[PDB]
Amino acid sequence: TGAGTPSQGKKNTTTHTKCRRCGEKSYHTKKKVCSSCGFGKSAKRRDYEWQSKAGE
Amino acid sequence: GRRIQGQRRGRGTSTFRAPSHRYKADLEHRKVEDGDVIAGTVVDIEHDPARSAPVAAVEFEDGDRRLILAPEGVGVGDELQVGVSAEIAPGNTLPLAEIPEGVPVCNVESSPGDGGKFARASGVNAQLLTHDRNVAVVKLPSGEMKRLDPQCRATIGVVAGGGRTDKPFVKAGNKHHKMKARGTKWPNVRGVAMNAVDHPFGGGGRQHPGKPKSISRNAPPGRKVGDIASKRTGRGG
Amino acid sequence: ARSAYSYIRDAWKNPGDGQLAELQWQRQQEWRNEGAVERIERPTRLDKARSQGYKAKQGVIVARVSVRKGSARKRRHKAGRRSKRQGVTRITRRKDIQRVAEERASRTFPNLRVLNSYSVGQDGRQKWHEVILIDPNHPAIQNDDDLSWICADDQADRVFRGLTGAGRRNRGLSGKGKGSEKTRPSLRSNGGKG
Amino acid sequence: MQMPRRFNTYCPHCNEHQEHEVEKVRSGRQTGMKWIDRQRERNSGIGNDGKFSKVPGGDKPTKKTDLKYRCGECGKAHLREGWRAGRLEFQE
RNA sequence: GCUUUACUGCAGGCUGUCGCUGAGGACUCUCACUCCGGGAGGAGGACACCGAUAGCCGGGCA
RNA sequence: ACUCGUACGGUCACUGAAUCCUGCCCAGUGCAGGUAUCUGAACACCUCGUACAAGAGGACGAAGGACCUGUCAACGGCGGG
RNA sequence: GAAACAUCUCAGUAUCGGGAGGAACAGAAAACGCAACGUGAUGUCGUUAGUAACCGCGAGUGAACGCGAUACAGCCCAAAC
Ligand SMILES: [Cl-]
Ligand SMILES: [Cl-]
Ligand SMILES: [Cl-]
Ligand SMILES: [Cl-]
Ligand SMILES: [K+]
Ligand SMILES: [Mg+2]
Ligand SMILES: [Mg+2]
Ligand SMILES: [Mg+2]
Ligand SMILES: [Mg+2]
Ligand SMILES: [Mg+2]
Ligand SMILES: [Mg+2]
Ligand SMILES: [Mg+2]
Ligand SMILES: [Mg+2]
Ligand SMILES: [Mg+2]
Ligand SMILES: [Mg+2]
Ligand SMILES: [Mg+2]
Ligand SMILES: [Mg+2]
Ligand SMILES: [Mg+2]
Ligand SMILES: [Mg+2]
Ligand SMILES: [Mg+2]
Ligand SMILES: [Mg+2]
Ligand SMILES: [Mg+2]
Ligand code: NA
Ligand code: NA
Ligand code: NA
Ligand code: NA
Ligand code: NA
Ligand code: NA
Ligand code: NA
Ligand code: NA
Ligand SMILES: [Sr+2]
Ligand SMILES: [Sr+2]
Ligand SMILES: [Sr+2]
Ligand SMILES: [Sr+2]
Ligand SMILES: [Sr+2]
Ligand SMILES: [Sr+2]
Ligand SMILES: [Sr+2]
Ligand SMILES: [Sr+2]
Ligand SMILES: [Sr+2]
Ligand SMILES: [Sr+2]
Ligand SMILES: [Sr+2]
Ligand SMILES: [Sr+2]
Ligand SMILES: [Sr+2]
Repeated sequence: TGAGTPSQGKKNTTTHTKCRRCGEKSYHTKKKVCSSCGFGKSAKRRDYEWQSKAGE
Repeated sequence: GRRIQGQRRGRGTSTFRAPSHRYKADLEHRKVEDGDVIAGTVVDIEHDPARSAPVAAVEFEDGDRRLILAPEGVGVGDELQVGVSAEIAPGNTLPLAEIPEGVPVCNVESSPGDGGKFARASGVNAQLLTHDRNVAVVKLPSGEMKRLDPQCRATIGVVAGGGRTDKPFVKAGNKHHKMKARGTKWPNVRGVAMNAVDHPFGGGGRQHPGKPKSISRNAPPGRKVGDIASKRTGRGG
Repeated sequence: ARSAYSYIRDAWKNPGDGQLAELQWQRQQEWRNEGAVERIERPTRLDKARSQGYKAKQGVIVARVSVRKGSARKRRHKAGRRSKRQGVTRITRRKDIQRVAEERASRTFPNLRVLNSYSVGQDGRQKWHEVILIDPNHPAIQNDDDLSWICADDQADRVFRGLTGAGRRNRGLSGKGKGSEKTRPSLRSNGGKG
Repeated sequence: MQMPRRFNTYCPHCNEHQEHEVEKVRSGRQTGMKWIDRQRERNSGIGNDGKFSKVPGGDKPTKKTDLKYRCGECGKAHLREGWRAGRLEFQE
């Protein structure tokens, strides 16, 4: 079986969904954690300094 | 390189864990204050998935249903006594002090009141030899003279299910089934058949170990493979 | 004449001698079986507590904190590091055990502010420090001409910013002259070379 | 080669010719208090120490003469330029 | 990326020493501390664990 | 974690059903045991040094090594004349 | 970067953990040490200066006192009784 086109057919699982906190389609319904804002993981909002260039 | 199989083990992942949720009971001795007036009737004889030997279901005088390690010859209806002045019958639990010398014993305790540590596998037994006011010398199944406290409880008789090791597995499938019930990753790929990155014995154009197999005791995990601190190797000499 | 306080002080000069030696051997047995942060009604060292700012008033709390002994509890590098940055064993942290104690205390009490702390001994594996904490919201303090300074908005979370005496001493701020070129006004202003 | 123990030569101190005694320069023991000793203690930490991680080099097939020329009268010695000698033995 | 008796180091193991740590070159004890016991209490015991330092081994890793 | 496990166990390796068998070598390397003697760090201790300190030397000496022994179904070896 | 590279350098930089404010931090000498019959809390700016100091004494790294400015402000406990 090829890792390409024939392995794409099995992809019917729902993981990333609309988040209650930030509104982005990043709430992993199996992990109960948001990959965008960190909802489910932290009380604080997920922000990182590398999301922008060092001197910006 | 990459961490070896023995290192992946300690992480305690699903593959390396024992199917605990499928295990029946943690076979320990009953906690009596003093006296002897604790006896029970054997209701059933069950199979223990954890040790492949049989386990006896007993109901006590005070109405306690608990599984106990089954010795040889113990059946349904039989009465077993637990306590200090218990009857010296096969299947009864009483401290090593009360048990006479030259009598085969099983489920021996290390520290008095722990519930039994030694001689628990199929058909094995510990031999009680010397008596004192201080020490009770018990000869464990390995042939080692273990000096124990006389207050350590023990069940009389050999463990049931003897001679299991006598008949071969014959086929790989039978091993498969046995191993699916234990805390062991199976099958075993030889290190010599792996890549250099994966094991100290991996690599080469032909399959042979790199350095000698006898490794030092002080070797770090990742290097401690082959013959660990071997006093000698081989059959001859 | 000598104060009664001066006797508690003189006893703590040598905590391994006299009546205090027996008192510590006994008290530590109970302390080892206590928590990480334990609020206590009265300070073990009254002189030191009062000297540091403690008053037997409302909203003045004292707590004993036990922190582990030794160097850094550090993980080895999982990536490429030059010989210099390959250390694990001999690395020590830049904050002293007293400061780790003060911080653990202030977190157990999110409303209170750290006034000061002092050592109350150690065994072979842990160190004990008692921390004086103050309630900035209690009127018993908002009216105290000696402790009301701690009620100011800019004194909020003061321990975490190193504004404690143990903080300022660890930041190399003790000396006013030679040796304090890279410490004053702050470590961060001097490019972290203190 | 052979070298005389005592011989007449120039003394740069006395400003005239006198009898000199030739002695091989014995290695004077180290105090361990010089600046380089303090730098070894200071600059050595975790990992490589740079120059303090280096081990002493090899030898030349033949070493030069390391001698002391001791004056017979004033008792003050002087150093001279050495010459390559496989072995240097003294006469008397 | 990989190897090793390449160079240099880093974990880890072993070992001495100092702290915890106490009473009377071999020994006794019990009170810290450890473990077993639901508990009473039992085993062990100034050792072990832990913190520190030193010597050896140390492609397990950089 | 192994482990609701305890040597008829389970960990670490090698060989690869059955059948007939599996010789010789422990010098090197490895592992392990022993060791009169030698070598072996720091602390404490002694000498010198310094009104103190740096420092130099000595005494004792752990593991380890030297040395001896065991071991090849341990790495491996089994030739020239 | 050092024309390799280990100390060094990149750099206490990137990045990470915790936290405050409208500004933060510092701050009224157990200071300085143009050694004085002198200065007089603290930041900052200009300079002192690529000076002193560091450094496979290689590549590189790098202050301060003082001075001229800005702005100025000095106080509270613990204890004695
Ligand atoms: Cl098996
Ligand atoms: Cl605070
Ligand atoms: Cl010469
Ligand atoms: Cl001046
Ligand atoms: K580098
Ligand atoms: Mg059990
Ligand atoms: Mg088998
Ligand atoms: Mg399985
Ligand atoms: Mg296999
Ligand atoms: Mg392959
Ligand atoms: Mg490897
Ligand atoms: Mg093969
Ligand atoms: Mg092979
Ligand atoms: Mg590099
Ligand atoms: Mg600033
Ligand atoms: Mg326990
Ligand atoms: Mg490598
Ligand atoms: Mg095959
Ligand atoms: Mg380069
Ligand atoms: Mg160069
Ligand atoms: Mg720099
Ligand atoms: Mg200055
Ligand atoms: Na707080
Ligand atoms: Na510094
Ligand atoms: Na230095
Ligand atoms: Na590659
Ligand atoms: Na051999
Ligand atoms: Na270059
Ligand atoms: Na290169
Ligand atoms: Na350098
Ligand atoms: Sr699927
Ligand atoms: Sr979470
Ligand atoms: Sr963030
Ligand atoms: Sr139990
Ligand atoms: Sr048990
Ligand atoms: Sr190989
Ligand atoms: Sr043989
Ligand atoms: Sr706050
Ligand atoms: Sr240094
Ligand atoms: Sr070093
Ligand atoms: Sr040469
Ligand atoms: Sr050998
Ligand atoms: Sr002023």
